[PDB]
Order: sequence, then C-alpha cells, then structure tokens
Amino acid sequence: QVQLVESGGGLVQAGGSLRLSCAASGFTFDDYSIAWFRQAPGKEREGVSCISSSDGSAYYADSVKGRFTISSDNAKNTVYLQMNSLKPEDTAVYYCAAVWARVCRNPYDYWGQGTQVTVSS
Amino acid sequence: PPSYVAHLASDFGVRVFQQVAQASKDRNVVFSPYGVASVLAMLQLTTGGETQQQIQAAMGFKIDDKGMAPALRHLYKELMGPWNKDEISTTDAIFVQRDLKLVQGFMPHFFRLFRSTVKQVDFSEVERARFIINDWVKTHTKGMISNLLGKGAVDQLTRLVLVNALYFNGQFKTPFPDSSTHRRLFHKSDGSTVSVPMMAQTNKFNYTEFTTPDGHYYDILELPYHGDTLSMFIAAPYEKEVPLSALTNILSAQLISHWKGNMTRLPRLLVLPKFSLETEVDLRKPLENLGMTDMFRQFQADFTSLSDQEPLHVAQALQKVKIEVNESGTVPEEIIMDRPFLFVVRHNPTGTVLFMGQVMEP
Amino acid sequence: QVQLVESGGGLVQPGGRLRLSCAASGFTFRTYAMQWYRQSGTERELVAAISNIGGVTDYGDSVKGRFTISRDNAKTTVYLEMNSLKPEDTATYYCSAVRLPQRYWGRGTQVTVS
Ligand SMILES: O=C(Nc1cccc(-c2ccoc2)c1)C(=O)Nc1ccc(Cl)cc1C(=O)O
Repeated sequence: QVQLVESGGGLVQAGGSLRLSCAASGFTFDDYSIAWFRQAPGKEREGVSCISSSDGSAYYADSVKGRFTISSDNAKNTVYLQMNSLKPEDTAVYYCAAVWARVCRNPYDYWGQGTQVTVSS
Repeated sequence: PPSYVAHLASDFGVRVFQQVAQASKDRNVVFSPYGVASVLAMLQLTTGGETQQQIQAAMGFKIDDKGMAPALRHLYKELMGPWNKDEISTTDAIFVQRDLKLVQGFMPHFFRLFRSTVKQVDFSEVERARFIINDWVKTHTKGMISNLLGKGAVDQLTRLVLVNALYFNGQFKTPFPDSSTHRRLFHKSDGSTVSVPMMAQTNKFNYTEFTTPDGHYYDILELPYHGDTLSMFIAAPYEKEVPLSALTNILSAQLISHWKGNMTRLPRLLVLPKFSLETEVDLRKPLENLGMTDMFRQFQADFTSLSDQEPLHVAQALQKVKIEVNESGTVPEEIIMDRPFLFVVRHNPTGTVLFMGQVMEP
Repeated sequence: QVQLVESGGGLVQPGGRLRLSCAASGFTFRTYAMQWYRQSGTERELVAAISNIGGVTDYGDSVKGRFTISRDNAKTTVYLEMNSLKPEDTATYYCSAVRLPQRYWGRGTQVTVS
C-alpha cells in the first residue's frame, strides 16, 4: 500500500519561514516526477514547485520563484519544500504528488492528504 | 466527406463565441469560430494524455486520425482560395521558449500536417520576443493586426504562447449606394442613444424570421459577398427591449444553416450601420469553460508531445480579429438595424462560420 | 378559424409512454413558437417549448430529459413524446402558440398515470 505523508505545516507570522516534508511508504521517489501543490481559500489547486525526473531540474510557480525551494533526499526517501519569506497569500493546504513521468503533468499516480500552512500578518 | 470537419470546427468555434459573448455583454466583439478551431487543432498535436483528451472531447475529433489534417488543409485552401488575398487574411502560430529541448522528430511531424512549424523565441528578452511575435502576426495579416501581444502580456517566465489573428474586408455582391449613407440614431443596451453613419440599399434580400421558444421573434438577413461563396448573416430582435443575450446564448453553427434554409428573397429596404471593429479575445476563460483547463495550469498541462524534458503550460492564448463592413462601392418595407445586432460571415458551400460577433455600439 | 386541438392523451401505468399531438390552423404556423403546459386548482406550468425553426428547445425542471418536444411545420403540428411517466405527471396538458405579443391556446388533453 503506497502512502504519502506530509508534515511541517502550521501557523507562522508573515515574512516567516517553514520547511514542509513529505515521507513515502510503500515505494520510493526515485525517477518519479515530484510536485508540490496548494489549495488556497477561494482558489483552485495550483502547482507550486516541481522536480522533473527527466534531468532532476526544479521549477517554481511565478508567485513563489526565488522564495521557495524544492528538493528530494533519496537516502531519506523524502521530498522537501523550503518556504522562505512567507506572505498571507501563501496560506493554503499544501500536498505532495508523484507521477511516473519525465515531467510534472496530470494525472498524478499518488498524492498525500496535505498539511495546513497559515500565514498571519 | 471533407465537409465533416468544417461542421465540427464551426460547432466548436461558435460554442467558444458563446463563452466570449457571455463574458463580454454590452461590449463589441468580433470573433472567428473557424480561427479558434484551426489553432486549437494545432495545439492537439503539441499536447498529450489528459490535456489532449480535454481538447479532443470539446472539439469532437482527433487531429491524428486519418484524413483529418489533409481535410483541414483542403478546407483552408477552400476558404483562402477564391482569390480573397486582399479581402481576408489569417495566421496561426505557437511560440515556445527557444532553448527548451523539444521532442526530436516532432517538428517534421507537426510540419507534415500543418505545413507550418512551432516557432521558438527567447522570452527572457521580453520586449524582443514580444516584438518578434507581433511582427510575425502583422506581416502575416497583410499588416492589419498590430500589437497582438500587448505590453505585459508576457514576461521573462513565459514559456508557451498561442496566437491567432484574422482580418476581413469583403465586398458585398451588390454595393450599398454611397449616396444613401446617412446619419441615424442607434439605440444601445443601456437605453441611451448615439448618432452613427448607416448605409442603405433596397433589394430582394434573402430573409427569414425566427422566434425563440419563449415567443420573441427576430429578423435574419443574408448579405451575399462577391464570389457567391461567402455571405454575412444579420440577426436582431424585433423588439429593442429584448437583449442580444437571448440570441447568442442559444446560438449554434447548426442553427445558422437552418436560418439559411428557411430563407426567401423579399424586396426590402435595409439600413445597416457601417462598422470597423477590432477585438482581442483572451481565450483562457472560454476554453476553460468547455473543459480545457489543464493546458493553462502549471505542472498540470501535458505537452509531452512537444517537450518531454521540461514542464510546459499555455501562458497566453489570444485571438485578435479586425472586421470592416462598408458600402463596397465599385465603378418598400424596411428593416432598421438601429439596435445591438449579431453578424455572421459564412462559407455557404462548406458551412464554415468564419466570423461572428455582436455590434453593441458601431 | 384559429384553433389548436390537442390529442394523444390517455391513461398509462407508471413508466408508460404517451405521444401528444396538437393540430394547428387559422394562423401562420411557421412564424409561431409552440409550447406545452399542464394544470390540475393550480397554475399552468410550462413543460416544453420549441422555436419556430432550428429546433431550439426548452424544458421545465420536472420534465428533465424524459419529454421531447418536436414540430412539423409542413403538417402544422407540435408533438410531445412522453416517456417514463410518473404519478407527478398526471395533469391536463395544454398546447399554446406564441409570437409575442400574440398567444393562442388549445383545449387541453388529460394525462393520468396510476
Ligand atoms: O519556422 C521555421 N524555423 C524557425 C525556428 C525557430 C524559430 C522560428 C521563428 C520564426 C519567427 O519567430 C521564430 C522559426 C521554419 O523553418 N519553417 C518552414 C520550413 C520549411 C518550409 Cl517548406 C516551410 C516553413 C514554414 O514555417 O512555412
């Protein structure tokens, strides 16, 4: 049984920083394309960050480029989202998703339940 | 039959117009149903998986299937084939970031079906890339469509853009007398009034009436163009209190062919405002409303047929159209189009809906 | 001379079929929109409606996709295919021709299901 478990969310003041982790059970992230998504109030689920298994390059949404970093530690079978200088707009349900493809694109094979990130002014 | 794709393309395009007209109430719109179908058919080849299925489900056919692409090439040489070079002009173009590794061998396959290529520019030099695209569109519309990509429409993070541009200035089969062109009041959606120039011509006009299921009826005229292949269909509610929303929200490419079928030539004096309309339509919301949502969404869009090296999504999908209706000069009962009316340019042999729009204020 | 005479009604069991019909005369059928209503100490509720040409149709919420309205302008008739009938559909079904502001009514047809 494959399961993805996100953690690290919580409440933090505006401009603060938080590190999200997603652990995998039942499979390994190796050669999967990995993406962090989020669902803010009043908005759709939107892509935040992506590691394309084609060459391991990282990509970011326009609103978080330069602030967030995505990475994967295969020795720990864990994917991370380092969120720096957080803004009230970054408040959302953050969940991780993996897909057996060379780039991040729908549909995804597995995804976790998500963790709540709340940013206060 | 090669006319099987002409109806699917027009049925899909008119459906796109409905989403535009719904979001653009009270505002002038000139649109090309065949144009958005032609460029969305090109986008089918660049997409894959779920994104491609959303497009094919909404368009109702696959560009890959046998005969589809050759039929569309035959349909193009059909509409841009009766020496319409100075009257009609269009261009389709997809632009992708230039140092992005594309699928090897895809471009010769894309070229085999459309006889054009996906163009590559460097969006990191924003204004140069914006200039190259605007120059490509302008030189391909005989210089009639300028600044399709406005300032700020793209930035250094843009990776993929779809553009579609059309110009139309067809001369009617029988010109409106320049002497009969007069000034007349036009009644607008808000009940206000404005004086505008209107042409005039008495003739035996192909005409029919049309009543919506609720009992309101409409006048529908056909104005033939030179060459006897194209015509413009005018349609407006008989009562000025009925908004054009009632007509456009039930509009279909099939319904237009039913109008033409039940038409008879009657001697009428028609006064019709001159209009020169130019519209840029952001195809995002209209195409999303028809199920094509993945292609615009980062890390959801599937463009693996175009690139399986980096993720891609459509930053902009824009159509810019310019239409001109004038006296077309060369060398009795009344129908007054003095309220918001609908116009449709149609290729009658194929049933293709080339142009379509609402004149809310000429 | 203006007359709309509906027919086709009858008694059926739940889930049965019924094919309504209404012969028109005395006016320009081609230019009028055709509709179908129903009543039983209540108001006449719209059930179906069709444009004069093009086949633009419109239906009430209770009909869903169970009733289909059609017309044959050459034979000057409006039809109502009633399938999957249910106890809520038991009513007197009236036809009507409308080219606003002119409306003509029929006499009705009684549809009753067990
Ligand atoms: O398009 C091309 N190459 C290219 C590559 C990168 C960028 C751009 C570009 C153009 C404008 O902005 C960027 C173009 C091309 O070779 N086409 C063609 C080749 C052969 C034939 Cl027979 C027809 C065509 C055509 O297209 O009709």
